[PDB]
Amino acid sequence: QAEWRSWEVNKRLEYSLVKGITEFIEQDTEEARQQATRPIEVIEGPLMDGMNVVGDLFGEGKMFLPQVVKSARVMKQAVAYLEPFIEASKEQGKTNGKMVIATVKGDVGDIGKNIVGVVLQCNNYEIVDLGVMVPAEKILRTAKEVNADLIGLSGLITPSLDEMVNVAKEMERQGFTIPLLIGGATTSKAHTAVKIEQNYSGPTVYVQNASRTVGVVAALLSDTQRDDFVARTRKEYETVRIQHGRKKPRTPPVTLEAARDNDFAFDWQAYTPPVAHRLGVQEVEASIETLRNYIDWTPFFMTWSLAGKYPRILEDEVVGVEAQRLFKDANDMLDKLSAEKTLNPRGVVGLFPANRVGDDIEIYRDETRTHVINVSHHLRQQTEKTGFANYCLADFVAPKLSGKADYIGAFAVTGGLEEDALADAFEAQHDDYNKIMVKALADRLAEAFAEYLHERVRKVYWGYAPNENLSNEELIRENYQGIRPAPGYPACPEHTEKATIWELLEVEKHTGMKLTESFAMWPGASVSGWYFSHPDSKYYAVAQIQRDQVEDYARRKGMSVTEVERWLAPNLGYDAD
Ligand code: B12
Repeated sequence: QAEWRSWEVNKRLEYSLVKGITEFIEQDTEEARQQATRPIEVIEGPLMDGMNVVGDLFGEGKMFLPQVVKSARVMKQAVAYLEPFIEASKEQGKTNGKMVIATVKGDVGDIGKNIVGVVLQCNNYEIVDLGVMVPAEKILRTAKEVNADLIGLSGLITPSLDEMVNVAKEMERQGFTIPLLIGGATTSKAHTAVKIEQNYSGPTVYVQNASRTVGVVAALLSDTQRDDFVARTRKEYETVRIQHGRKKPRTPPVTLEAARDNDFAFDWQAYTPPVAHRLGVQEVEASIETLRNYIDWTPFFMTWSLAGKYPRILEDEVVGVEAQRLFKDANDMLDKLSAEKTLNPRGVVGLFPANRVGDDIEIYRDETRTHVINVSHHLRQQTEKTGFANYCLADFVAPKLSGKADYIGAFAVTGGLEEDALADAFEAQHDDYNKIMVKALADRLAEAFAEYLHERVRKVYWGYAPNENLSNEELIRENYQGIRPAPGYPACPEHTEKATIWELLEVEKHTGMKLTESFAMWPGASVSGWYFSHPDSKYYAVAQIQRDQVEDYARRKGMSVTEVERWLAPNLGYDAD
């Protein structure tokens, strides 16, 4: 009764490590301890060798992320046993290097940084994760104290880009010398070479994914390829730098007043917006069982680095089988979470009477539309357009002057407040696998709540599409009437606008959701936005706007021209200043 459970205790570890088995991992690492001269030996011995096998099958394309991080669980759960033994010992082993990783200040994204983290650990590297929303002061202070070999920053939203710039400028002022690694959603080879590097004398390198990271950190910590690398990189960032400064034959921008004039052309007198069936703010609720169906799995696989749209991905050649397994692993947790009620999604919805006024939407106390209680600000496209209107989300709402009764909604949902706790429980058991899963699922559940809610709105709450019966795939295709733009996307860049959503719906109190200094939401698995009904509305990108609109927007927002320039950095069609 065994078979594999009968080879050399070292052939067992190295094996269980690859296959990712954890039910003999305790006694297998123990027996290999008593049989070793000193604790640390089991590390560079069976464990080390085993991991290499993973890195190998990884490159050939046999193993994928899911397994790698699943093997990491073994690697870690093993060491976790060798803590006292490896500690109460003499020389306690070496590493390929130590790195301080952190999600920049004001940002809450971390799954990606987690992936990059574990991967680097599966390559015998020390990683001190400083978590999220970490000030550059802490990052550096820590890099100093722990004497890290390099610093790595991660970001998801726009505010983050500037924050990384800060850290660069800081490391430069504090006379740092180690290389600065930058990554995450918003980070791009472009921005990392036109708005960051020129701030730090040390080597600043951008990296697209966890995989390539090991490559970069390799040379960067190599007494050989280091110079050659940085040199090629510096000269490489210079090229992309001048290329993003050739000012190609673009279309001449237009004045703010010129744009507004070419606003959405629509006969409002002949049109009568659908009246809101249920005005006011309500707290909505849906179980995991209710939202699963509304989950869009394609993104989920992307989080585990398995390309291919779902479900076509399941029958894929190269990564089909693993995709199948991950999905199954995923759903089993959802079944658990749904049963035990350990993760409960929450949300608040609200419909209000409104009307358009310029590039803004006026929210009123009641239907008498005599008292403005809030104002949704929006920007407008400022490129010379012909035959097409200079799009603005506000245009899709009947203007005060048209005397037409129009409306606007707002929402805020989450996969559950417990997201953070559930993950911590895993970190505690050195289970990064399930830790990454719960967060990935929390997110899939948040977005699902979003889809579900928007439906319940069109159908019930706002009730303009009662006879709507679209399929999950059609929902993914957005094949319904009306949009639900969310502050952050190109349709509405201004992030600080989520404040108005919090104020209006009283998010904090109905869901427990909050906003941070950088206007980030917590829990991370969170979605908030508006609800337009107009059948001609779309997610038109604001694009590059000019100085005149910034000043004007600044006046309506009651913010400093400098402030809005920070928040709308990515859309500054003029000299960023
Ligand atoms: C999952 C996701 C979410 C989640 C939560 C994320 C979280 N908080 O963990 C949900 C659905 C809940 C969500 C919400 C929001 N989202 Co969102 N989201 C995504 C999405 C669909 C997928 C990509 C993804 O995030 N990948 C998994 C991650 C975390 O991996 P990664 O970051 O890409 O990491 C890889 C590398 O970059 C690298 N890496 C990571 N860090 C580091 C560090 C170092 C040092 C190194 C070398 C490498 C490295 O390794 C990874 C490879 O393994 C994208 C679309 C897209 N395709 O870009 C938008 C996107 C990132 N989201 C966006 C925005 C607009 C929002 C919201 C503001 C919307 C709202 N509701 O109001 C909020 C976020 C605020 C909040 N919650 O606090 C934008 C950002 C635009 C911007 N503003 O600059 C995007 C690009 C969408 C768009 N088209 O505009 N989102």
